[PDB]
Amino acid sequence: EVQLLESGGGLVQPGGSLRLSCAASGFTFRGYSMAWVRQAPGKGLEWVSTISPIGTYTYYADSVKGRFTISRDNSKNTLYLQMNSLRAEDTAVYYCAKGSYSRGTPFDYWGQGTLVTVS
Amino acid sequence: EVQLLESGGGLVQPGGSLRLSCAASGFTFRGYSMAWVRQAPGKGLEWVSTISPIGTYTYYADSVKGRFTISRDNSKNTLYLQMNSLRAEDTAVYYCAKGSYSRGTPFDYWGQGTLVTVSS
Amino acid sequence: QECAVCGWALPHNRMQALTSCECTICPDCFRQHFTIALKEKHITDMVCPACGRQLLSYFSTLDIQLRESLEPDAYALFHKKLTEGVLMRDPKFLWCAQCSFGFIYEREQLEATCPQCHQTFCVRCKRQWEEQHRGRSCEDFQNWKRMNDPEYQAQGLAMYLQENGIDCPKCKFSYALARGGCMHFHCTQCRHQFCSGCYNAFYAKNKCPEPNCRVKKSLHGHHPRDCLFYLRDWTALRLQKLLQDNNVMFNTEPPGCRVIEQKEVPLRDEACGKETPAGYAGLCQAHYKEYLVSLINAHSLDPATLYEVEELETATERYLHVRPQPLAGEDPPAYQARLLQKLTEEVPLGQSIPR
Ligand SMILES: */C(=C\C(=O)c1c(F)cc(-c2cn[nH]c2)cc1F)c1cc(-c2cnn(C)c2)ccc1C(=O)O
Ligand SMILES: [Cl-]
Ligand SMILES: [Cl-]
Ligand SMILES: [Zn+2]
Ligand SMILES: [Zn+2]
Ligand SMILES: [Zn+2]
Ligand SMILES: [Zn+2]
Ligand SMILES: [Zn+2]
Ligand SMILES: [Zn+2]
Ligand SMILES: [Zn+2]
Ligand SMILES: [Zn+2]
Repeated sequence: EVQLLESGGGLVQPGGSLRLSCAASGFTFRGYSMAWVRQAPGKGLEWVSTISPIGTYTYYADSVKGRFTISRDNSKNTLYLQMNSLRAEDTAVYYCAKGSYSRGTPFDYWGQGTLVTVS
Repeated sequence: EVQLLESGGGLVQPGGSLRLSCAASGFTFRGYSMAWVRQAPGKGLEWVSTISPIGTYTYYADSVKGRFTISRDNSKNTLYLQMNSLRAEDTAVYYCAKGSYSRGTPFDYWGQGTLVTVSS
Repeated sequence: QECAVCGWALPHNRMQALTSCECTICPDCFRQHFTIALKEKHITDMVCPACGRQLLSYFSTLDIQLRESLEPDAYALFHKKLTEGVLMRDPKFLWCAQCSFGFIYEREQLEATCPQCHQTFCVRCKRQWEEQHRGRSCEDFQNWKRMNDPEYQAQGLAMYLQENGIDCPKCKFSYALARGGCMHFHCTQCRHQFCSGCYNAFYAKNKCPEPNCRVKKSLHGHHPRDCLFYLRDWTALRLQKLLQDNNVMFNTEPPGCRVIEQKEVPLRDEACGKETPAGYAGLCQAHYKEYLVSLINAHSLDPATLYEVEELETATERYLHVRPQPLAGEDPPAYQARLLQKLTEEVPLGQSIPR
């Protein structure tokens, strides 16, 4: 079955760097768009960025457009998210999502998530 | 603040039926879509179904089409999930979720979830 | 560069460029005008506050900017009046599969352009639009894409063996794996032990209910004569002879073994990597025989049609529990014909074998 395993989250002082991973399996990874979403404490889910199937197009939210960088490796079936200059409002649980071709949703699968805190 | 409470989970024999509920509050129920998602053992979240604000359109994941039926009663701010012909692969924690129109977020909040297991 | 209703001098990126008329409106005046149009006025009064502006897809484009510069309660009434006064139903909300942007789409065409990424996709299968899909069903289109994906055909028959899943007979969980060389399968979800070729149970010690079984104290199963458990011991040539005699085609050339197995880790995916001899369609020896047996099982070919007398006697003692004995006056053909006749009439093929 489909499985998304996030890793790389933890504690990091403001202005530091952090790189997240999301190992995917159970589907044709090279055929779907992938994305990252986050949920700050006591707030609603927020979209971060989305990458096209083979990686020609990347889309970012306005708050992370130049600070974050999304990338993927179809030969390794893993999605990456490079986070630079982390600010206090970046503390959230980070999920990797799998794009869907089914009517009614842009994503059909989310991972378990990794917690990220900034001091 | 948004609040969601699931109910109706339990242990089901293979092939049986079950109906889940969700009581919502803290927001205008009529103005948002509602969706069900589930967490299989060892997995994250799998989208199950989605219903339009007044129930005009109902969407389903391919693995539940014809077996699951989503419905809502805006008069009581309640979301329902009718589950028929339950198989072992349907064992998961089913979460109530409040929909959203924002980019990349088909839902912004989801509840505590109720456990549903199918015996072997 | 100034707001067309209040005159406030702001840069172009500090205002909202209204798509239908390109009259720049500051955020506050854009907000305050459209709520009172929703609060006290009607839906027809959602006209632009600056300029003057029956194709009412303008609501689909206005819904985007209204979602940004409006309160949630005011944005809820806009949806309420849109359905209670214009549509008589909820608006059709489409999510772009390539950029995850949601937008209202109420047009005639099957192709829909995303207002964000500007890529066109089919409204049914949500895949990117191509000239090939025009005039064809979505089922015909996505199969044309699979029939043109170089990485898909490069896997060869490995995709065919994985498409034939291993369904557990009691929990019905589907495993997209090949059977391989060993028939024993242990289901993670229900702890059931069964044969992956005939779906019969592997009975533990002293749990086999079959009569006249002489290995009741050992882990074993009972397989029909056309299960892979037995046909794996046939040579590839004899398996091909059963196919050729029924005009069933089979691959010998590719159209390490790339058949995906599962690697035990603290399960990872790992290729078979076994030697791929010539004439085995670039597969392993065990995986090529699995490929031939699946063709044999799909057409319900009877391997007893190639049995000789010794094989027919072994089959008679096994499935009928009677040691055959030749009758007076019979020659080897007649003795063989009688045993083959009784076997095919009393013992059917695999009743649970996937075909
Ligand atoms: C399969 C594993 C195994 O050791 C094995 C083979 F890979 C192949 C044969 C065989 C090929 N042609 N004739 C015989 C025999 C064989 F034993 C396997 C494993 C098990 C089993 C028992 N307990 N566990 C935990 C696994 C039972 C049967 C078979 C099998 O016959 O395929
Ligand atoms: Cl797939
Ligand atoms: Cl959709
Ligand atoms: Zn103004
Ligand atoms: Zn105007
Ligand atoms: Zn788009
Ligand atoms: Zn289509
Ligand atoms: Zn099972
Ligand atoms: Zn068998
Ligand atoms: Zn036995
Ligand atoms: Zn192989």
